[PDB]
Amino acid sequence: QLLVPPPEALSKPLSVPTRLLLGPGPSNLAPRVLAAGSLRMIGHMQKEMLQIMEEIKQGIQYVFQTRNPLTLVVSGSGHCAMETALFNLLEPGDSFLTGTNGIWGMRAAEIADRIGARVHQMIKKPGEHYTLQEVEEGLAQHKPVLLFLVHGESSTGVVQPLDGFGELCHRYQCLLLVDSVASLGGVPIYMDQQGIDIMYSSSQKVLNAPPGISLISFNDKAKYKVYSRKTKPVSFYTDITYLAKLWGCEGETRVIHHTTPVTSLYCLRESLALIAEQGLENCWRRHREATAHLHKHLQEMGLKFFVKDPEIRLPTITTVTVPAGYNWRDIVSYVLDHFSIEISGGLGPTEERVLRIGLLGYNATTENVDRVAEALREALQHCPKN
Amino acid sequence: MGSYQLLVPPPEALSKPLSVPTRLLLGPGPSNLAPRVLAAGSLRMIGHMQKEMLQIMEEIKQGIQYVFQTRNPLTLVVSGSGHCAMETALFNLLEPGDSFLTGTNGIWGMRAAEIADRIGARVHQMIKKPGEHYTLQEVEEGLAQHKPVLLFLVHGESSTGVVQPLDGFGELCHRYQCLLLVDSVASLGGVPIYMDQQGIDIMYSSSQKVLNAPPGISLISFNDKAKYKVYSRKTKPVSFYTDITYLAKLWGCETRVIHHTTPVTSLYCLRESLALIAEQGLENCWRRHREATAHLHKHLQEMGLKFFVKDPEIRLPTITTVTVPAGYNWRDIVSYVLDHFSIEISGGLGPTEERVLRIGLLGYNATTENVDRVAEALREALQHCPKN
Ligand SMILES: [Cl-]
Ligand SMILES: [Cl-]
Repeated sequence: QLLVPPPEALSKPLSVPTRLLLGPGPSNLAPRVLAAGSLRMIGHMQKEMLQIMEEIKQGIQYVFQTRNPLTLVVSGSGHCAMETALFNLLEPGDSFLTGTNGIWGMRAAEIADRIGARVHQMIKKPGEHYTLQEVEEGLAQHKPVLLFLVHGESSTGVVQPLDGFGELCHRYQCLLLVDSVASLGGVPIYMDQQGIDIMYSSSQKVLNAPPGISLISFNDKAKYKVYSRKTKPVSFYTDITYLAKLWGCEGETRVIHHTTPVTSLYCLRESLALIAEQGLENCWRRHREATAHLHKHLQEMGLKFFVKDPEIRLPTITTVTVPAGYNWRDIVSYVLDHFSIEISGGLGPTEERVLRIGLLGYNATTENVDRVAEALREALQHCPKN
Repeated sequence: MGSYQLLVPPPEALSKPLSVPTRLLLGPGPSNLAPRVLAAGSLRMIGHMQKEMLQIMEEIKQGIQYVFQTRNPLTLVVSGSGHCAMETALFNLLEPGDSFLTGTNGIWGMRAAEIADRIGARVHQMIKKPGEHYTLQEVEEGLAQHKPVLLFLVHGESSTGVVQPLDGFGELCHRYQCLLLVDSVASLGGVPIYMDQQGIDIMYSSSQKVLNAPPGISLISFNDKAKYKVYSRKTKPVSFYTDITYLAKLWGCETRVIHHTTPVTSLYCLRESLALIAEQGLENCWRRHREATAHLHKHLQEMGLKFFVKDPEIRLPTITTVTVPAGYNWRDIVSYVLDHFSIEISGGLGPTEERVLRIGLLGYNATTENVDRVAEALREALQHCPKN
């Protein structure tokens, strides 16, 4: 008799409800992504898989607007890629500076502390962005080798201006790493033209692919920092010298490394195809249009924006101050139960303070906005008020 | 819409429809997907912390407890692949200066030693020739010599086709105040393993071998003794996103906490894989693997091919290493099987590179028909590939 019996809970079929996902992520899957969902497996090193990897690389290069050959997929999620960037770029004792204007800069600082960097932070109140003058003051004070800046701050609903920051860093012999997990595909970014040295994003926000994989690109200046290291990075399986060879970024010959997530790659390939077919300008315009419609409905319902400066409101994820007198969990639950729409509360410094509404890629439509606006109106008239 | 003009154009290659060929994957991994797992790949998305996802996660935990044969509450999925889980184990279990002992009998022990060296452990290796396993006596001599806090042992050595006996190793380790960490990536579901009963403190496996799930996620379990080593560290582990103290809370192993976005689709696939094993039952799954392998071995012997592993009792049921026949170019054989029969097999890995062919019979694929298919392909490759 075996110690542990077959779990009764697994004896029933798997079913998932049909919902409209308008939170900060994951987003709903695009039809072409859904169609790729039941493709068969092939060997991860076979010629057809190497071709899919090359197409993905080309797609990443297009969406990032980079020619960097060290552009690839990291086999992990949400912000994970963040560890790949920091483990490779930072050595013990290196001066590291973060734009801590929300949960993401704080998390980067935590990761850098774990690997022994000398971590410095420009701390700003949630809802705020960094000016060039503020960044210059941090660079001059801390003399960092790397600056971490968040483009789309999903915890606070802030979009950071990017023009000029990379060249400012280069004047201080500092590299610029940008997080565009919540912004890529929805907000203009020109990695090379803006002087961004390292950038990462994820599959499950604007790209409408399943969560679990991430996108990263390092320029040759960043690669030079990695090759100048005294020691190997702490992780073998995110070591960019190994990943570069796996992904064919150093010419013809590969190296055996890990088993890549083949079905996730199929989905990402389709997601990138969709963006390439629509074109970035049209993608950027659709997000601006969807968000403008949402902001009009929010103002009409009497909801207030967490971000006071309209010019720094992130198009893709909007932070709404919880309405006075209501329990925000009642609002979220009402929308879920009566309309089958997912929205969220806050994150990090905005926990208990806001609602977050995401309009991401395939989901950034005025029709979806109309649906969540109706749900919120009904929640406001029925949820208990004090 | 922004401050610059787009200078990188849309890639034309992406406009072509994505299709993949239909092949039988009989290599060391990844395996073909079970029908319910293929179907799970097209399920819709839901929020990763919604009630339905938390239920799926609870069912997956129970499934992992079943296949590992453990009652350990600290049992969860690591959101990464192949032998990724290996880093999670080592980053959490080893502090700088900790004595670490590895069973280096193939590529996996070599890899564990390299990862441990990167994080500052005092690494000691028990080096054995590829194709051999460890005796209790050899392990005791290493424990006595090096006084490790942790021993790493590979159950299914996929680079050499070896299955390591596990009875007595945990108890031995515990007599030396050492924790036992086992890699069952290539053996779980195909070879008997009883985690608690065999005194294994930490164990990990992956989704893409016997489980017939897509690559990308791994399974790990830590017992109370291992949990004590982790929760008693002096410094934080190097990775926040594989820190077990945080993953334990995400997975409800204690209150719950926000951490990373879980791979929802991979979890759907894994739930279905675990459901299939639970329906079939472990004993039946072990039997079908022994039965398929016996049939393959009968075919290989009859066609003149020699086993890389000399002792039959040490031959891993799931992945067989065949010595490359004299006079042939192994690449020709592998390409012949692919081109003429649409079957994937492989060559070697690490210390067996250029030395062997590897044939995997994993879960759904461990069938008589599949063995007969690959045997036919191999007989024809031997007839038609150039031989010196
Ligand atoms: Cl969906
Ligand atoms: Cl398949």
